[PDB]
Amino acid sequence: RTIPKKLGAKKTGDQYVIPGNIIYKQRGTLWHPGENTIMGRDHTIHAAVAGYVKYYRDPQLHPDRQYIGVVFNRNDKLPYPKDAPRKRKLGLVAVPRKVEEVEKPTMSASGLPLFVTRHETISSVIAELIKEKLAARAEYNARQSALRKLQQQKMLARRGTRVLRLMNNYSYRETNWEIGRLIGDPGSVPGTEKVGSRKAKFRARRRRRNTFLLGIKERKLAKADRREEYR
Amino acid sequence: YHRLNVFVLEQKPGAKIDGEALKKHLENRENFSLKGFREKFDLEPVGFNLFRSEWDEGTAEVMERHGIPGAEVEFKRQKFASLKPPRKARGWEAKRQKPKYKSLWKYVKRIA
Amino acid sequence: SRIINVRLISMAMTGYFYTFTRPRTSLPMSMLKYDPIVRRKVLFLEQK
Amino acid sequence: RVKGTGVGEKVKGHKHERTLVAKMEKRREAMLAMPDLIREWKKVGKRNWTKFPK
Amino acid sequence: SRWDIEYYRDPAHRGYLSHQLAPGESPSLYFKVPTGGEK
RNA sequence: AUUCUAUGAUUAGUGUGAACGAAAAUAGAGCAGCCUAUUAAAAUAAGUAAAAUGGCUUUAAAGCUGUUUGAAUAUUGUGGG
RNA sequence: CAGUCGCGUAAGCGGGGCAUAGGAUCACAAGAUACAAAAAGGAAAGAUCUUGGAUUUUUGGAAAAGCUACGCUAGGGAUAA
Ligand SMILES: [K+]
Ligand SMILES: [K+]
Ligand SMILES: [Mg+2]
Ligand SMILES: [Mg+2]
Ligand SMILES: [Mg+2]
Ligand SMILES: [Mg+2]
Ligand SMILES: [Mg+2]
Ligand SMILES: [Mg+2]
Ligand SMILES: [Mg+2]
Ligand SMILES: [Mg+2]
Ligand SMILES: [Mg+2]
Ligand SMILES: [Mg+2]
Repeated sequence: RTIPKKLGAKKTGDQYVIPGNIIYKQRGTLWHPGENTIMGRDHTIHAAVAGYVKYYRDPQLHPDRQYIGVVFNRNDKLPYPKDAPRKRKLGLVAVPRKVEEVEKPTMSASGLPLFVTRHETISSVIAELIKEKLAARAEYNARQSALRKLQQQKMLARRGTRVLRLMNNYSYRETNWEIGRLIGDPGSVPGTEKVGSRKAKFRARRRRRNTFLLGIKERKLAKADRREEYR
Repeated sequence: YHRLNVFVLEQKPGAKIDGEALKKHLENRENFSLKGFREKFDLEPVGFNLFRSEWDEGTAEVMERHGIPGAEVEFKRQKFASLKPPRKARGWEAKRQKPKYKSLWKYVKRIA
Repeated sequence: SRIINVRLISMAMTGYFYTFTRPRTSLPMSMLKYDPIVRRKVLFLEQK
Repeated sequence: RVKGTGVGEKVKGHKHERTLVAKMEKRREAMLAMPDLIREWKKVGKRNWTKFPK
Repeated sequence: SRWDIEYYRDPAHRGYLSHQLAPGESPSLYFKVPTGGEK
């Protein structure tokens, strides 16, 4: 004696259903999900919208599948023609908007600061063109260093800031969520981002290769001056 | 999010829409239907592009300048409550939860 | 005996942990998980 | 003149309260060193990682 | 007790022991108001 | 001060459970204080308080106890809770 | 829905596995919570949240071998002479 699984149809055709209601429990897709329907992990079909269950076949979608849908109007018939405009319901209620306004207080009912902030302290014409190329690169290299120095000042101030906030029991401590946002704003995990750029690496690889080859030129030329004196 | 569809439709050769009949079509039309509009002027869609737009911080101020009404209106998702009628609770503990079984409240109250 | 239950301790020193199973004849576990105390994804490492 | 709340006495405090300032700092010191620990973990790799708590 | 003394020591509750406090003083007998600044 | 009755209380609490189960306080019955005790007693208490261990009682305290050990001398803060 | 991460041009998808075969409480242990703290300041022992060790395999969860032709009592006669 096992516990019965009770598989099969839980809603017959034209039966009213609201979102989440199970329509068909199955082992595998005996009936595929169709219009306004969801399939769960175990292939159970649920209504996604309020409406009436409809069992149909869509030869345009799949030649040999049978689907279950949900129509907002009991008199509608599926499958809807592919060229007809989608039938959808708003599903929203109108309410007056909020009158929220920035009214952050400074002191609690006991006269104590809500937050106390502490900061820390610690080749004729080509040469002309190449010069324009070098200047542009040198200009950006100066700008990059003129702005990377700026980022190192905002990070230092942020990571060094300490906003102590009033908590229960008249205690003053830093909240854990603010401690998390010290390293950086949410949205990405600091450290996973690649600090370097692939294009910059290629540029460095060439420069190192040039000095190496050019290094042999100077050493080879230097050796020639020593040989001239010998001869 | 709202979908704003930018449609480009070609007019047939030698077919110039009257400058006054085009500004009359939108009169007293609050559900602009591209299908019907296209069929009346015998146009044909050739190009199209898309870009959406949702509520953002700058939405409220943009409505003020142009006087677009509807700023102080927020939409909340419609909630569907269960359609099952209320039923009396069942179980040994659920029955013996009234002052009658005050001597058995050590088995019925404060259950994890 | 073949499988052990390890504890992945947060490296934010917040005291939150995740428990996953792994075979003994394998390497220690190390994952990037969400620490609900600081509400940020940090590095979790096996206890021992 | 009772212990703690008497004249000329100081409340000792519960231990969670005494080790509060030293507890929030351990979390702050660790988060600041979080970006540098993930960079060393993604560079070295999950298999070659040898540093684990004790 | 500590809790009982602290409840009537703050002006938020209008405690009758609030006159024993200074404007910068806190009601709690253990915690203190940290100072804001860079030093 | 003690004793008797009820409430406090199918409570605090204990116990895997089943069950077991206080005290403060309140009300009533009685009321009485003393060592010069209204019938003849203390020069204010040392193998004692207490500790380890084995049991009892019990909520882990207090209380009772066999074995082995073993203190201090008054609010000018000694000793018990 | 809030929080914040991955993948994707985008739409979007993701709260393990194509579906159907792995038991609580108590006790105990490791983290967090800051609730209460038996005169008071602490603490112990409790409380909430997360998690772990179970042929708890009689798997809604006892630490458990037989004989009686000398048998006893209360019953049924599920047919047992
Ligand atoms: K009880
Ligand atoms: K004792
Ligand atoms: Mg009584
Ligand atoms: Mg004496
Ligand atoms: Mg004794
Ligand atoms: Mg004692
Ligand atoms: Mg004693
Ligand atoms: Mg106490
Ligand atoms: Mg006490
Ligand atoms: Mg059973
Ligand atoms: Mg069952
Ligand atoms: Mg029969």
